[PDB]
Amino acid sequence: TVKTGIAIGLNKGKKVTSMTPAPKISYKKGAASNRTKFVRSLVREIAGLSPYERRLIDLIRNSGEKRARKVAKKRLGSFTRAKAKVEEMNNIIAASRRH
Amino acid sequence: HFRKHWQERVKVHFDQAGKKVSRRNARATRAAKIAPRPLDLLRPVVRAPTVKYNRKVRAGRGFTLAEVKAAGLTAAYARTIGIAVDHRRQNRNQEIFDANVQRLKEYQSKIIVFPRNGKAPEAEQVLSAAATFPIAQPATDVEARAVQDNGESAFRTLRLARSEKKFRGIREKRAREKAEAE
Amino acid sequence: QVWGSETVASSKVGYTLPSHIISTSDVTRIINSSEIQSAIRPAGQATQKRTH
Amino acid sequence: SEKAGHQTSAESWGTGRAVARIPRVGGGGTGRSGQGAFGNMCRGGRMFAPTK
Amino acid sequence: VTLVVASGRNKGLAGRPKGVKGKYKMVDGVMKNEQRALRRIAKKHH
Amino acid sequence: SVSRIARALKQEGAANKTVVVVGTVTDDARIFEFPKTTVAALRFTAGARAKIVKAGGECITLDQLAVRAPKGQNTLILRGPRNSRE
Amino acid sequence: MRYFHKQQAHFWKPVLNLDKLWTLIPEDKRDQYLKSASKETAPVIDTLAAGYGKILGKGRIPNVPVIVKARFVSKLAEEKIRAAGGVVELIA
RNA sequence: CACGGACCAAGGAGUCUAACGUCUAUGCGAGUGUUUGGGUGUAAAACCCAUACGCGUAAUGAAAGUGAACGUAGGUUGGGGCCUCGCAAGAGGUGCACAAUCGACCGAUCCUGAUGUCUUCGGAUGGAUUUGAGUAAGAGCAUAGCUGUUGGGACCCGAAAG
Repeated sequence: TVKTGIAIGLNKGKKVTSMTPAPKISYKKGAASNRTKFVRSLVREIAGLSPYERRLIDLIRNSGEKRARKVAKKRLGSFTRAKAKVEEMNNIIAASRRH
Repeated sequence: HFRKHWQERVKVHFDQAGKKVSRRNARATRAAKIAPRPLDLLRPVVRAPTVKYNRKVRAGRGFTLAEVKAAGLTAAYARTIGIAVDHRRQNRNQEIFDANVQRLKEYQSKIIVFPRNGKAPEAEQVLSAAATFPIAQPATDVEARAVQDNGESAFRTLRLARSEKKFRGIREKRAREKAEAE
Repeated sequence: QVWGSETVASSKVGYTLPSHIISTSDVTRIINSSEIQSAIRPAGQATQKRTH
Repeated sequence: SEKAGHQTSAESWGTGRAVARIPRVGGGGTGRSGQGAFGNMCRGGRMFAPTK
Repeated sequence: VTLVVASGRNKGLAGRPKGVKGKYKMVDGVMKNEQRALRRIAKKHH
Repeated sequence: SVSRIARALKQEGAANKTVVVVGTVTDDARIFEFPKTTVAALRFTAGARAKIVKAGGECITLDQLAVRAPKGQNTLILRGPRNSRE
Repeated sequence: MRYFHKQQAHFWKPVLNLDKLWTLIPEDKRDQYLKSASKETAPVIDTLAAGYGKILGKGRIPNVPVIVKARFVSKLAEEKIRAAGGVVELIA
């Protein structure tokens, strides 16, 4: 925000006139490109599914997304990674059955 | 609880004077090797970090790309002309930006670049760009002013700032409660 | 100019020459001054006669 | 030198042999063998508290 | 252990005296001085 | 301290006495007004001497004190605090 | 009695007292600022630049108005500066 | 008693260093410390020096934090000196350091709880117990000397070992 010029409290700190630095493209390090998406989709079509992904699909069908996410967290080590994998498999299910 | 029962190592600096002589000889040798250029590059002015030291400025590593562009030159040319450039420093303080731009303008006006093919005019060697362009602590306030007291009690101001920071979360929960109460 | 004086600051930054703790080294003349001579009692004898 | 008087292979002969218990040079075939070593009172030994 | 007095032919030897026994212990006046001190210390500091 | 000297001189009947310190007289920036006084001491720090002179007094040595007051007439001899050195 | 406690405040905060506040004015200007004590030309003392974090109010200062700048201040120190006719400006 | 001592010469054992501490001397003094380094040099010397940094000048609380004058920096008692009277003796006056005691100020603890307020934030004012190398006109910093403690082979030689 705007520093309040005093040494304590909310937004504490000295007040100097602000400048906005140019956004460095290294901060755009994880972004996806159209060709990158194309390659990943083609490679997915060619290679298919890993066995743990297959049983994640089965769990999503039968035992629930909560249990699928828990099994994915067991096999990945990270809750955010389990969320990402389960959402990816959900998109795959929707595209492979409905559309 | 437990003592140091073993034997230490000893480093003795008998070579202190010899190494001073050697550093002086090396500086003279480098001056002769790069004459008539200075021994040091131009460095920018920079605020020290942390709240203990942020009250003063010191020399930094190199001028920002934005500052070099504002001074009217490119990073490659500035590096060849004797200016330190640091690509990883960013500008968010217009005071520091303006000081560094003025620093670069003065350096450009004070140096003479010789043509890369033409005959060299005589020019003595100045060893310290740092001495010729010293870092100066920015002037904060004038020495004497008039008194302006509106009875706000700076101590009360500090106490209230602490109180607001301390009870911000509870008042935010109560604001969300006021949002969720119909 | 190197060492300073009562009217010249020494070139050494913040240096002043040492002060004296006694004004005159000759203390015989201080003792023989008029004020002390009219303040003190008469002296005895440096040598004393042997009796008995 | 911190090695002076110290680079010898010597051991005490132990007790009960009617000789001083100072470490002595092992081996044989030279005058050095059997001679006292390492001690500040021994010829060729370390000095006491060697200078550093 | 055959006790051998470090005297006469046996004084100042590093090797083995006339003793036939496998185990021999050389003994000294200096040794008996030290041993007496050790025994009296043992009695006192018990 | 020169503050100690001034407080000593603040006693009634003691304003014109000469203060004697067998030791060092140090300055004190905590006093903003200093009286006119005559002080005899072994050593004056530069700040204390400047303060006494600016207030209009004189700094003398103990032999000058002996000449002026051979019996120590109209003197006030002071000692500094001790238990401070622990 | 909390064990292995590590503090988390402003780690650096050296204190100064009012009876030493006026030493931050140079000797050349101290006399004239003490003599002419005006509210319209009060001397500005930057205690942070002098190297201090908080101002305590132990001593007594003269009645010269002084514009004192500091990061932190005690209630009594502020009261004495205000009584002498100055003001405390908080800075960061 | 035991142990050492045939005789002579030369050698032969409380040392250096680090970190703490007392005492003394010296410098400066609310400060103090030039020697990491830079300058300079008749070149390991001597001479000069910027910016930092340590210690000291503020304590207290578990902590968040708060943070040392009602007053002639208080009263009472004692008190070296000095002052007045006193030709002498004696009495007064003023009182340094320091000591005892009763208060005051800071921090911590427990109560009163108001002026003001986004209604619960703020703690004005007034009380009681103790407590601290606290405040109450600073005493420190540095270097040397003799020394003490501890660690380094640690006064010298000698130990049943892994």
